[PDB]
Amino acid sequence: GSGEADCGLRPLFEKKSLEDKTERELLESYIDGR
Amino acid sequence: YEPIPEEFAQ
Amino acid sequence: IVEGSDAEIGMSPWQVMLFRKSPQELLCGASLISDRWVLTAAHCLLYPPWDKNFTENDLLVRIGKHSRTRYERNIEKISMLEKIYIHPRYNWRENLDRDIALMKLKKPVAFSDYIHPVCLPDRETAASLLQAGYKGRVTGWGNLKETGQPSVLQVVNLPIVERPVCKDSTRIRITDNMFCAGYKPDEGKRGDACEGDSGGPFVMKSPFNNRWYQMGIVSWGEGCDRDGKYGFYTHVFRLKKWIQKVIDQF
Ligand SMILES: N=C(N)c1ccc(CNC(=O)C2(NC(=O)[C@@H](CC3CCCCC3)NCC(=O)O)CCCC2)cn1
Repeated sequence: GSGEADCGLRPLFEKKSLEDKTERELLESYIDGR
Repeated sequence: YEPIPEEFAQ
Repeated sequence: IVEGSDAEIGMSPWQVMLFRKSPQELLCGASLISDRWVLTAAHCLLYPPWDKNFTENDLLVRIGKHSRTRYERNIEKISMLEKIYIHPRYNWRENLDRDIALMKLKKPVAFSDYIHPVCLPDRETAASLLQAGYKGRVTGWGNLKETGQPSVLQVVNLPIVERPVCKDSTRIRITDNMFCAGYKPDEGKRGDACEGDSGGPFVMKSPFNNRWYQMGIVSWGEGCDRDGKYGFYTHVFRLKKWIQKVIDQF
């Protein structure tokens, strides 16, 4: 949508369902922790 | 910095 | 980047390096938001206090990089600028309010495994993620200490800070088009952006659709990674309308 289809989806990660070393620290903070 | 090729200097 | 670590290959396919033609040196970070536009901080191109006023034919854009000083043949792509656009109300005189600029590339760039665009936020995404405590990621080839450089692209994850705390940490008048981030002195961890990271992207991964969105741009700070001090970023969503404007006009 607001940002062409495909934007934000990295070829070497999201596109192959692979996580990078620290992206989880980010998602875990989206509720209460930090 | 390593020099970049000339064809890119416009 | 201070107290960060080496980014892994293809970790930030939208990271852009603003490169000076003469002398050949690093200028700023920036980001790819489409195949023809890169976003950056206005102070990277214009800042009268230091006589800095760059034009299109003064710089080069290097996309798909990892190494800071090597010409990564076959991987990185070098593009020329067709036109630069500074926000008409960019305030370099007082507090760097509206520190933002758009750059139109001479030719559309071809995407790859190392070159891909980041997403721009919408009202909903910004409202969900732009909250105190929520961490974001900054990347750049900037300095590692306030007062050597990195060999490879650096990256840190920092938490967004409450507006009040941001205001009480500086004498600089803070506006709505800004937001600060960093760990507090008692939080144990640390890290921050620094000289040379300017223009770089502050991104967050949406837990709703799995995409990465650029919420901020590395704008300014007082020193680098000092206790009680935080890095400030240009609030991308607040300036989103100026962005769309510039894009459909040119
Ligand atoms: N998160 C950080 N710690 C951080 C530090 C440095 C930078 C890069 N940008 C700069 O250095 C610029 N200057 C600065 O940050 C200034 C503070 C500015 C506040 C707004 C009005 C002008 C002065 N601090 C220098 C320092 O005390 O060092 C130069 C032109 C304007 C920005 C980006 N982020």
